[PDB]
Amino acid sequence: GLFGAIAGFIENGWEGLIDGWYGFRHQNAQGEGTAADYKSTQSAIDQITGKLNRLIEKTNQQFELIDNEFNEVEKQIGNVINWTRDSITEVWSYNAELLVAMENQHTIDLADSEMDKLYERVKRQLRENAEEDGTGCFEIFHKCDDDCMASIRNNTYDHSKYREEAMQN
Amino acid sequence: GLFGAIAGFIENGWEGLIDGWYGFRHQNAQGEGTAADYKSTQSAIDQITGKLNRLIEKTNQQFELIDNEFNEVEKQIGNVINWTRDSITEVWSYNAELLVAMENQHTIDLADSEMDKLYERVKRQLRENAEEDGTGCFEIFHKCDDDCMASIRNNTYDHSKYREEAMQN
Amino acid sequence: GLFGAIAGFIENGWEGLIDGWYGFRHQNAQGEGTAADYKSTQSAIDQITGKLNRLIEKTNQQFELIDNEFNEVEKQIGNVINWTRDSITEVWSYNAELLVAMENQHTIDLADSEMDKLYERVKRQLRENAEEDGTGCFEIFHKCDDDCMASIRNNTYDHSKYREEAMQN
Amino acid sequence: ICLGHHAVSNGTKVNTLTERGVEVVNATETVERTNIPRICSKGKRTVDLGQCGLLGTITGPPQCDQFLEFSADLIIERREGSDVCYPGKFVNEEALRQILRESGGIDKEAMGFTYSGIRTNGATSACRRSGSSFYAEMKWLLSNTDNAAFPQMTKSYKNTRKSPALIVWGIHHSVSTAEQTKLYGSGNKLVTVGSSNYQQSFVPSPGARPQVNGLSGRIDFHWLMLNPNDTVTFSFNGAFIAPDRASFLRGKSMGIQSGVQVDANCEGDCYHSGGTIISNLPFQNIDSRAVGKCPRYVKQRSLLLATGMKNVPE
Amino acid sequence: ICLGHHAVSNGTKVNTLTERGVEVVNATETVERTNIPRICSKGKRTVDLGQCGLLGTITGPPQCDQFLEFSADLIIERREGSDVCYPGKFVNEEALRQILRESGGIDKEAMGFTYSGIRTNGATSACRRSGSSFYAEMKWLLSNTDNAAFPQMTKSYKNTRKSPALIVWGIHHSVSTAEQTKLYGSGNKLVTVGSSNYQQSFVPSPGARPQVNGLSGRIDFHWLMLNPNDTVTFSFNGAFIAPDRASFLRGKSMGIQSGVQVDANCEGDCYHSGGTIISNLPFQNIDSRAVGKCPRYVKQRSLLLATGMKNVPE
Amino acid sequence: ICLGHHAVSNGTKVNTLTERGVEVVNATETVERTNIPRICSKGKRTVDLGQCGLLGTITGPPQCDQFLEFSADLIIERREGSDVCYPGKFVNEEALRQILRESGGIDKEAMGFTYSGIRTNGATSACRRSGSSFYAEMKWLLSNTDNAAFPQMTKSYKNTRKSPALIVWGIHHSVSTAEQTKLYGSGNKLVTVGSSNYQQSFVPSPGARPQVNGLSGRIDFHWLMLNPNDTVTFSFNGAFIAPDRASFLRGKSMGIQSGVQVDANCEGDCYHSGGTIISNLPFQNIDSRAVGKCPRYVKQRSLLLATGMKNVPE
Ligand SMILES: CC(=O)N[C@H]1[C@H]([C@H](O)[C@H](O)CO)O[C@@](OC[C@H]2O[C@@H](O)[C@H](O)[C@@H](O)[C@H]2O)(C(=O)O)C[C@@H]1O
Ligand SMILES: CC(=O)N[C@H]1[C@H]([C@H](O)[C@H](O)CO)O[C@@](OC[C@H]2O[C@@H](O)[C@H](O)[C@@H](O)[C@H]2O)(C(=O)O)C[C@@H]1O
Ligand SMILES: CC(=O)N[C@H]1[C@H]([C@H](O)[C@H](O)CO)O[C@@](OC[C@H]2O[C@@H](O)[C@H](O)[C@@H](O)[C@H]2O)(C(=O)O)C[C@@H]1O
Ligand SMILES: *[C@@H]1O[C@H](CO)[C@@H](O)[C@H](O)[C@H]1NC(C)=O
Ligand SMILES: *[C@@H]1O[C@H](CO)[C@@H](O)[C@H](O)[C@H]1NC(C)=O
Ligand SMILES: *[C@@H]1O[C@H](CO)[C@@H](O)[C@H](O)[C@H]1NC(C)=O
Ligand SMILES: *[C@@H]1O[C@H](CO)[C@@H](O)[C@H](O)[C@H]1NC(C)=O
Ligand SMILES: *[C@@H]1O[C@H](CO)[C@@H](O)[C@H](O)[C@H]1NC(C)=O
Ligand SMILES: *[C@@H]1O[C@H](CO)[C@@H](O)[C@H](O)[C@H]1NC(C)=O
Ligand SMILES: *[C@@H]1O[C@H](CO)[C@@H](O)[C@H](O)[C@H]1NC(C)=O
Ligand SMILES: *[C@@H]1O[C@H](CO)[C@@H](O)[C@H](O)[C@H]1NC(C)=O
Ligand SMILES: *[C@@H]1O[C@H](CO)[C@@H](O)[C@H](O)[C@H]1NC(C)=O
Repeated sequence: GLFGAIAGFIENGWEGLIDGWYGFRHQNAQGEGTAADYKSTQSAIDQITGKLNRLIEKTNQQFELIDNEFNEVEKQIGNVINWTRDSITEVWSYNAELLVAMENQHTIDLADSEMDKLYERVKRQLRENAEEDGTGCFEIFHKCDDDCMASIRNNTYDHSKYREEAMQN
Repeated sequence: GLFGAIAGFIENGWEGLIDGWYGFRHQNAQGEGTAADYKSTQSAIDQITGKLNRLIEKTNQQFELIDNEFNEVEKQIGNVINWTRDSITEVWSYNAELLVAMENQHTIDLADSEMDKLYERVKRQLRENAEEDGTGCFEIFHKCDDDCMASIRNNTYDHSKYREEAMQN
Repeated sequence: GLFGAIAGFIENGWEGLIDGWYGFRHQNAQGEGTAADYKSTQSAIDQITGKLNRLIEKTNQQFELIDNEFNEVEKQIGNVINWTRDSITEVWSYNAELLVAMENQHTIDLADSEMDKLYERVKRQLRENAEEDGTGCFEIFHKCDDDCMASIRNNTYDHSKYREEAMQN
Repeated sequence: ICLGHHAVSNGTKVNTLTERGVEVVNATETVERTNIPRICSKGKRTVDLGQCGLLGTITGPPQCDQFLEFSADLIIERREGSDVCYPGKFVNEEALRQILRESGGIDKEAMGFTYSGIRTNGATSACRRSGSSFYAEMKWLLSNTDNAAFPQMTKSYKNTRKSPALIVWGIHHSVSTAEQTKLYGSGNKLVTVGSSNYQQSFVPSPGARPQVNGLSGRIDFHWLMLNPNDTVTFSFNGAFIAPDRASFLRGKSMGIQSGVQVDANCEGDCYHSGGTIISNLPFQNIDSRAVGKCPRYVKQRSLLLATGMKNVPE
Repeated sequence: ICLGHHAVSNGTKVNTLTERGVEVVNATETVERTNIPRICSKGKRTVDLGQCGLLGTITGPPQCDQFLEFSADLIIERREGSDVCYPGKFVNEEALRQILRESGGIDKEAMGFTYSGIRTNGATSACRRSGSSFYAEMKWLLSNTDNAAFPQMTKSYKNTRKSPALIVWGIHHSVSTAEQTKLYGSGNKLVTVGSSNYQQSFVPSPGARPQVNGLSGRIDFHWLMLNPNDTVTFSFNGAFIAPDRASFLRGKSMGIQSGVQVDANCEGDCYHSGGTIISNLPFQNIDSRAVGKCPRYVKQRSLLLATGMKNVPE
Repeated sequence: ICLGHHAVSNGTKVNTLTERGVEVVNATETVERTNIPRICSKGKRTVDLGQCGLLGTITGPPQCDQFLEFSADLIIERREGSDVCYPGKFVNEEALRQILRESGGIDKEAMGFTYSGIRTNGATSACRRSGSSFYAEMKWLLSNTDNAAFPQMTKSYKNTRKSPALIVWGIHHSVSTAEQTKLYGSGNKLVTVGSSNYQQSFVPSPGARPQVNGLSGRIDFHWLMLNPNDTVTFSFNGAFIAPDRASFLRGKSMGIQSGVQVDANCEGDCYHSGGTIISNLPFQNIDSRAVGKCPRYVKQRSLLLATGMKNVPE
């Protein structure tokens, strides 16, 4: 990964997050929780989708036979033809392999990128009212109830109205 | 964007920053301000400029006619020629489209990258004497006067000589 | 650099770190130190190595002569052949130059990336017990002895057992 | 609060710039391997030549009688097809085939040659219709009686059309020098031909060939394209197979060679001998000689494109 | 303190790996569409053949009289050009054209054939100079009197130069078998030719052709390249057009076909029929048959390269 | 605690997407410039034709006597090689060369022609063995006595094998029309040839050529491939060089042209005239006409790939 997360200071993924790609998991008083961020999961999906539609591509360039499979053309012109054809095959096999590798690298990195964007944005919601665990978890110094959790997730958590309390702690 | 800024935890750009690409805008006592960072704006400009000079490129490879537009060559050799020519066109149309897309993606990401470098460097100038707003703005807890602003911009702001005062606050 | 480090808020490299690519240098009481992180240095090495093995590549595509160097083939078919050959050369010279440039850009950025991963992970080991100098150095507010250094390097430094002491300071 | 990403128990391995066989959450194929073993011809005027060889549509052996004036978007040649009833072949044959494959079909026009002082109704057991017959669009010109001389004749045809006329004639090579005389008289027989574009001439070559169709005689078939308002002259003295009708091209088509069936229930633009490549994928590992509108042929059997993030299970 | 980036009210849309029509601050074109409708020839020795056909410079019809020994970096063929005064054509013509296009021009050398017991001054109304004339570099060899025999002659020419000699001869095809005899006598007329590299031979083909220039006779033109110190033999008995001078290539040039004017006020290396592509851009959508030093031809009309960041207005 | 990366006093400059000549810690070459000036043939059945020309292995001039039935994975042609003892050449020669280069060698088979009423032992001082000889695989068919007539003969050969038979015959072009008669009698001499695939015919062309090997006569060499169970007929009346043995291809090989030595101490698959390109690198700037299994030819002399980070010294 190019952005350090997703294998990662985050040590692994959750085979239970069947609801999305990226998500929040919280431990507090009222039990246990795990949700999905849509806006992150969507931006990544829409970016990957963009690649797909770009590569699943139709030529409008028609090609005809210059060869004959029932009655072989003259050897010399035949050999030039095959030589040419093979040359073009080399070029396309090369292009194809590179394209896919290049794309897979970038696909992976932007997936890593999106995680880091999510994290580094939650971190900014919770100024001094929390500190970094380092495994992608946030230690809360004012015991957020489940409503205080959804305040973070839905991106409305208050930036000062838990502050000096959580600052004391 | 690959680096999370520029649309972005920064929610938009400034159609007034006609002085550069990246810049500082400050609200304090003495009124209002908006300037441009040269070193950031320049590094990006010089990188984009590098791409330009690399792609605006001259072949020294001469090609001659193998075809005739006034008196058509023999059909068979003609069809091989066109077949070849069309094949090469497919390859170049492909190369061109990919090259430009690949480059535009990277151009955009490095533009996003440069912003993040700027931010994350100012943030380091202002250790505990300030905290992160989260929209690319920095809340100052010691009311920097305009001279204290230019101290940040020109990269000379003091890392401790506003400290415990701003720490109190 | 795409990740802002390595020329960089880190202003230069160490011509003495002959032990690895990335490393720790510490100033404390007991003298002076400089070591190498293996896991970072290795991940980068293994990634660069991966590129190498991918590009150092063998075709199993045989090509034969369609030309004659002792007794020139007929001019027309000769000119088509050369025209074709030259066209393919243009394509490969282009592919080669682009491939290498693209790869060098990415090689460099992932090298920059790995540094940032290292830093931003040490920073997370030292929560409030230290703060950022901004040149890639960490100011310690509890005077780590050499054993406390190796605690960081070997990734075992304690996240709270120097805390309120270093917090006082 | 803790955050993370999804994962699965079984990932798909892909290749990257740096790494080989890294597991991602989801992947999708990029190379088409699936062939449909039929000529998907839905929506297209198709002509399946069957036993009629492409070149035969111009000259007219019995197997081509229902193809003398065909019209098509898609032309299919079949291995069983033959261009010929009386043994012979076309000089510059494949060029002509390529022309006919994209002609969109042909249209025939009488050239209006009339004959004075020769025979005109040559036939053979190789060309079976009523009984013994000949090429429908051609005329086997003899000498009036079982020996005789051949009068040095001169026919001409002007292309009165806005499109180039496909002219075809034939040269007859008899088994013997005796046979050549029994058909056209003794002597060196000469055929000369010219346009505003064309300069050539022909002499026969009597001699024993292998028995094909039962016969050791051959027929040379020759052809040229007469531009609009240009004129063609035929100077000759025997051993000559004369064009009756000239051919004109209808428009535009694609020609393939195939051994599979036509299917008007599936649509496709990428064809090869074994059928039709229907695909959205940019590449294919089925047939490098595929024609029409095709994904690029590549050597690789498979190239997986990542559609998800790295898969990391616990 | 707050930071940000610039933006504009109107951005330029580009395409990326993932996204189609994203707006950036600034962009720049990458495909050249702008043609200059002239042959930009500034600084180059240019020869505009006009009515003289390229191949005619070797044989010498009247329209080529001022081009028998030209010298050029850039050779322009014109649709109005003709290779011929007396109707005929070149066997293997386009190969020869390609040779002459990059010859850098030609230099002529007398081959020094002398004749004993024939005529030598054949002419026609198709080749107008004084009155009736012929190809300047050629000689129309007859039989001494209005009928006669032709003596089986043998001329030879040795290439005494360090460069290959372009040898051209002609074969005459008369309207009749009568005319052939009135020029060279009765009989089968044979022309044989050999080098250390070359093996061929030729017989005429008298017969009526269409009237071109007023004439139904044709002339076959044939050619070969004599290597240094190699020797060429001409064995013949009539119907022969003899080379007077041999040609030598000067160096190096480029040849184009165009219908536009020359302009010595603009410079360019990329040429097509409609003019000159002056550009720094790596690609062009103007003419795929462009020659010289050109950006690559591509199918796309436009491909915008981003020269700025994403444009985000408020 | 402070962290950093390594650096060196001297870096290697590379090129990136954005920057030209940036210094990295380490780099490695990607274009092969190093040639080994030998034909690395370790492990391969090699045939170095030396003075024997490839085409000569089929007909049999004295210099090819030890190559009439060779077997190879790798065939080397040498500039000194000659296809011929008696002056002449092959019609469609390079096609045949390409065939023989990948034949894996040849295998000879008597065609079993017998002769009745002619001569059969033609020879020359150009083909030196005992004294005067001829092509080993061919037979120079004369007329019984120093003048005579030639009986219109008809030989045939059926390919009884599962592989195509390489048939070669010759046409003799004498110095004079006198000489032609002294060998085969007066008259127009005709050679006709046919298969289930082939239609052609040949007439000689007597006349003086330049003296090559001491001789002004030439021999035309012609060839065709007889498919399994197909049959070839030879109708002729003189000036004929008859095949004695037919040739069959052994399997598969590669053919090169080189002026360097063979070396069985080094292995390689990429060959050119100057030797062998042994390399793992994806590209090469040595020879664009290199054959076998080669890195791609490119124009650039060098293209450095970064194997380390940016080099930043203090
Ligand atoms: C117009 C004409 O002459 N038709 C003849 C034809 C020609 O003479 C011949 O094809 C030219 O070479 O010959 C045909 O009969 C030939 C037939 O004769 C038998 O005796 C023999 O056994 C067979 O092998 C075969 O050669 C023909 O039918 O084509 C007759 C035809 O009327
Ligand atoms: C050297 C020579 O014989 N020049 C003749 C030339 C040749 O005979 C002819 O080109 C060979 O085929 O013939 C020319 O006059 C022919 C002229 O005759 C008129 O009667 C007729 O009406 C015209 O159509 C035309 O054929 C010629 O000028 O080229 C005469 C020339 O002197
Ligand atoms: C089968 C046969 O006829 N062999 C002859 C051969 C042929 O006649 C000739 O190659 C066909 O064109 O001629 C050879 O001798 C010719 C020899 O004669 C000298 O007088 C002359 O000075 C030489 O230049 C040369 O032409 C030959 O050896 O090939 C003789 C051979 O026996
Ligand atoms: C050309 O390639 C085809 C397969 O694509 C092969 O079967 C054929 O033999 C080749 N042509 C020649 C001249 O052998
Ligand atoms: C080759 O391509 C040109 C246009 O580039 C086209 O006009 C021409 O018809 C083609 N050649 C043949 C054989 O038709
Ligand atoms: C083809 O290219 C070679 C060099 O690769 C050159 O020497 C040769 O002259 C070219 N062919 C022709 C027709 O000149
Ligand atoms: C896997 O990839 C394909 C890509 O076309 C997609 O259709 C499918 O939704 C994906 N499967 C899952 C589980 O997302
Ligand atoms: C052919 O002749 C007719 C009648 O003179 C004329 O209308 C037409 O333009 C001519 N075509 C050409 C191109 O010569
Ligand atoms: C837009 O792009 C072009 C690229 O060549 C550049 O010349 C120009 O300066 C740019 N315009 C602005 C407003 O920067
Ligand atoms: C041609 O002959 C001259 C004089 O003998 C000689 O100087 C020159 O080397 C010869 N050229 C060749 C290559 O045969
Ligand atoms: C420099 O690069 C090459 C790449 O093959 C490598 O073998 C070598 O170890 C490198 N040198 C150093 C000092 O690492
Ligand atoms: C050739 O003939 C033999 C014997 O009849 C037979 O076994 C073989 O199949 C034939 N080959 C072909 C393909 O005609």
